[PDB]
Amino acid sequence: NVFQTRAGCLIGAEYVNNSYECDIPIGAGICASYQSIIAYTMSLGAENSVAYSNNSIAIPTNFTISVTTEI
Amino acid sequence: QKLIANQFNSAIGKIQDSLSSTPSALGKLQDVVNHNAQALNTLVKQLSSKFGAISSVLNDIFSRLDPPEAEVQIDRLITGRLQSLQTYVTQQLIRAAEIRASANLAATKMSECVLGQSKRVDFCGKGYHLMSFPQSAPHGVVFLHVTYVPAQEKNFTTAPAICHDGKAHFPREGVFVSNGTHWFVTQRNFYEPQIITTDNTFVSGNCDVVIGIVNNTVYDPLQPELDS
Amino acid sequence: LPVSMTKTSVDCTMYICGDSTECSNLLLQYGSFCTQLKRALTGIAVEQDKNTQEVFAQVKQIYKTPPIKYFGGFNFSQILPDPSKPSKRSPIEDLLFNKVTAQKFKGLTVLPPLLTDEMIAQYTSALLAGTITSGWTFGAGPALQIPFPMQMAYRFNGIGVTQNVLYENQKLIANQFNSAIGKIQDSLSSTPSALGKLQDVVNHNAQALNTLVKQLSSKFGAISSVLNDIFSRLDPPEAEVQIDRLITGRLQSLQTYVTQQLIRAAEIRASANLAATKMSECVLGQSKRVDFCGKGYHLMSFPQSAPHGVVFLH
Ligand SMILES: *[C@@H]1O[C@H](CO)[C@@H](O[C@@H]2O[C@H](CO)[C@@H](O)[C@H](O)[C@H]2NC(C)=O)[C@H](O)[C@H]1NC(C)=O
Ligand SMILES: *[C@@H]1O[C@H](CO)[C@@H](O[C@@H]2O[C@H](CO)[C@@H](O)[C@H](O)[C@H]2NC(C)=O)[C@H](O)[C@H]1NC(C)=O
Ligand SMILES: *[C@@H]1O[C@H](CO)[C@@H](O[C@@H]2O[C@H](CO)[C@@H](O)[C@H](O)[C@H]2NC(C)=O)[C@H](O)[C@H]1NC(C)=O
Ligand SMILES: *[C@@H]1O[C@H](CO)[C@@H](O[C@@H]2O[C@H](CO)[C@@H](O)[C@H](O)[C@H]2NC(C)=O)[C@H](O)[C@H]1NC(C)=O
Ligand SMILES: *[C@@H]1O[C@H](CO)[C@@H](O)[C@H](O)[C@H]1NC(C)=O
Repeated sequence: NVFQTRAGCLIGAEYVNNSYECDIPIGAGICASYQSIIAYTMSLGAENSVAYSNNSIAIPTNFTISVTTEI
Repeated sequence: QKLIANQFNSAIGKIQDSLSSTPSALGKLQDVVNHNAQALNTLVKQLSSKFGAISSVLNDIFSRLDPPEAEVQIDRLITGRLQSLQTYVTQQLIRAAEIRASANLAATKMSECVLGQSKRVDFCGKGYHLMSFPQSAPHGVVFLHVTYVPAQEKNFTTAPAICHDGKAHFPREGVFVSNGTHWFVTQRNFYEPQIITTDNTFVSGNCDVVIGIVNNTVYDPLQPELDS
Repeated sequence: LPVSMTKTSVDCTMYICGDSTECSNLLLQYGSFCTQLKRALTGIAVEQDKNTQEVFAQVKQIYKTPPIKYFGGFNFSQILPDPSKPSKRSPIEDLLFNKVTAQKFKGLTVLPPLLTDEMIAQYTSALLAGTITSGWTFGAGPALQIPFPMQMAYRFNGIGVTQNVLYENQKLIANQFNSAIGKIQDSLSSTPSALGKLQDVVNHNAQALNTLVKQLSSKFGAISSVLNDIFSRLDPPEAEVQIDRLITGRLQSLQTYVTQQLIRAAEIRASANLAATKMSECVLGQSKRVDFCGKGYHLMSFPQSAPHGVVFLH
C-alpha cells in the first residue's frame, strides 16, 4: 500500500493499472479516487480516429438546438 | 419550425432542471463571498494576537505598567495591527482588480453575444452561435446561449470541379457530392442535394489544370425553353 | 505566449527560525501569518493548473493522424509528432525545449505541475490532427473529414478569393508553404532573443527565490546574524528583544515576497486568458479580426508546446 511518485511518497492507497478521469489531483499526472482509495494516472480523453481520404467528405443531415449556461 | 420550437422548449426545461439539481454550478459566484468572508474573519482574528508583547489587551498594558515600557508595548501593538490592515488592503486591491477584469469581460460578452450575433468561435457558447439571453444573479450575471449543433452526418464522394465541353465548372456557394452514380451540389452545413445547373456554378478556364476533376454533364435551364 | 509559472511553496518555521526549537516557541506568539501564506500559495498553485487546463484541455477527443501523411503536396513533417524519438515530440518542439533551460531546501520547495509534458504534447498532437483532417468542424461538433485542398479552398473563399485561384495554383502554394516552414525552423534555431519571454519568466522566479534565500544572512541591526549564537550568548530577557527584531525583519521580507508572487501570478493569469482566447479563435476556426492571428489576411494556425508556454504558427 506504499507508492512512490514524482511528487513524493504515498501511503494508504494502492496503484491501479486502469485509467479514469482525474478526481483528486495529486501531481505529475497522478490522481486519487475513492471507490478503498486508489491512485492512478489520469486519462486524457476518449480516443477517436477519423476516416480521412483523398476524395471523401462527410455532410450533416440533422441539427440540434442546444442551450448552455455561463456564469 | 415546429421541430426547432420543440427542441428549444426541451432544452430550456433541461437547463432549468440542471440548475435546480447541480450544486456546484454556481461555484464562481460563491467563491467571491467565501473569500471575502474568510479574509474579513482573518482580519478580525488578527486583533487578538500579542504581536510579541506580554499581553494582547491594550488597557491591561496601560493599567499594569508605568509609561516607560508601556509605550514600547503599545508601539509594538500598533505597528503589528497597522501592518495587518495594510496587508488586508493590498489583498482587497488585488481582488478588486481581478473582479474589474471579469466585469469588463462580462460587459463585452453582453454587448456582443446578446445585442447581436457574433462569429467568434467559442466566445458565446460551444457550436454555431444563434442568440443569448441574460439573467441576474447575486453579484453576477448568467448567460443562456442558444446555439446550433450539426448531427447525423453521412459520407459522400466529392470532386473539386466538373469538366464539361472543355470548360471547368466550380460551385458558387455549395460543394459537389455524389451518392455513387449521380452528382449534385449541396450547401456546406446541411444536406440538400440539387441538380447541377449553370446558375449555381461558374466557369473558369479549361479542365486540364485542376487535379481530381471528374466528367459529368451540366443541365441548362434555358435549353428546354429555347427548344419549344 | 507564457501560460503558467512555477508552483512554489514555503515552510514557515524552517525559514523564519533555524534548527533550534525554542525559537519556534517565541514564534508562536507573533500571530497566524503561516495560515495566510499557505492559503495564498495554495491558491496560486491551483491557479497555475487551472490556467494550463483552460489553455490546452479544450477537446474531449484524442484524434490521430492517418498513417499515410500525404495531403496533396503539403508537408507537415515538421510539426507532426516524431515516433522515432522516445518523447514523441515534433522537431520544432524539441528545438523549443533545447533552447530553454541550486538545490538549497531551506524551507523552500517546488511543487511539480499536475500535467506532465507528455500530456501537453498529446493535446497538441490531437489538436493538430483535428485541424488537419477535419478543418474547423471538429471545434463546433462532431469531426467531419474534408480533403485538405478543399479546406484551403474554403479558407480562400473566406478571405474573399475565389476557389479557382487555389485550384489552378496548388503546387506553387504547397511549395511556398513548405519553404516558409523551413525558414521558420531556421529562424527559430538561429535567433537567441526569439524565446525571450519564457526565459524571462524563469529568470524572474529564480532571481526572486535567490534574493529571498540571500536576505536571510542580514543582521537587521542585531549584534549577530546567527540566532543560536545569540541564544548561547545573552540572558534570555534581552535575547528576546534581539530575536524579536530578527523575526520581524524576516517576516517583513517574506511578506514582500508573497506580495510580489501574487502580482506576478495575476499577470500570468491574464496572459493565459489571452492565450486561451487565441487558441479558441485562431486555431479551431478562422478569424476576421485584423492582426489578431498574424500579420496579413489570416488563413490558419498551429499550436506547439514550450516550457511554461505555447507557440502559435500563423
Ligand atoms: C432530425 O432529428 C430530430 C431529432 O433530433 C428528428 O425528430 C425526431 O424524429 C423521430 C422519428 O420521426 C421522432 O420519434 C421524434 O419524436 C422526433 N423528435 C422530436 C423532438 O420531435 C427528425 O426526424 C430528424 N430529421 C430527419 C430528416 O431524420
Ligand atoms: C443517387 O441519387 C439519384 C438521384 O435521386 C438516384 O436516382 C434516382 O433515384 C430515385 C430514388 O430511388 C429513383 O426514383 C429515380 O428513378 C432515380 N433516377 C435515375 C435516373 O436512376 C440514384 O438511385 C441514387 N443512387 C444511389 C446508389 O442511391
Ligand atoms: C473525360 O472526357 C474527356 C473527353 O471525353 C476525356 O478526354 C479524352 O480521353 C481519352 C482517353 O485518355 C483520350 O484518348 C482523348 O484524347 C481525350 N480527349 C480530350 C479532348 O482530352 C477524359 O479522359 C475523360 N476523363 C475521365 C476521367 O474519364
Ligand atoms: C517533407 O519535409 C521533410 C523535411 O522538412 C523531408 O524530409 C527530408 O527528406 C530528405 C530526403 O528523404 C532528407 O535528405 C532530409 O534529411 C529530410 N529532412 C529532415 C528534416 O529529416 C520530407 O522528404 C518531405 N516530404 C515528405 C513526404 O515527408
Ligand atoms: C488518394 O489517396 C492516397 C492515399 O490515401 C494518395 O496517395 C493519392 O495521391 C490520392 N489520390 C490523388 C489523386 O491525390
